[PDB]
Amino acid sequence: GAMGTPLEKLVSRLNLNNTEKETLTFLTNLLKEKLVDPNIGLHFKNSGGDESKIEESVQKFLSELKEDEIKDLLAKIKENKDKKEKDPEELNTYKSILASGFDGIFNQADSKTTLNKLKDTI
Repeated sequence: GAMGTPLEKLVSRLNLNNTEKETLTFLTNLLKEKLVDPNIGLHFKNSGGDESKIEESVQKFLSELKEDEIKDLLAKIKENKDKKEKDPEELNTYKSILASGFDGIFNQADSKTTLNKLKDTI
């Protein structure tokens, strides 16, 4: 598919640091990892099933949020990640839950309604 990660243009105006970007990268990469499973990307697969659909969704998701809520989200994911990455299997489940929650966006779900899922995972 055609895509050049357009979200990175607005990510720049959000002013994210290494701590934020790593979490965002982690998020996006776990999506491209778990959403390819119809059990996890139920909406993803049935909305398109394209890697770039993720690259669009994350963008449209965060675009309708607050800059400080993006920080809020990433900080939440980060700390959970960082405490669960101590255990690869535990982190794996976490990544799975994250993706299965973000998957809602592909079903015309609101960005905040889907955000609360991610920010309220652990």
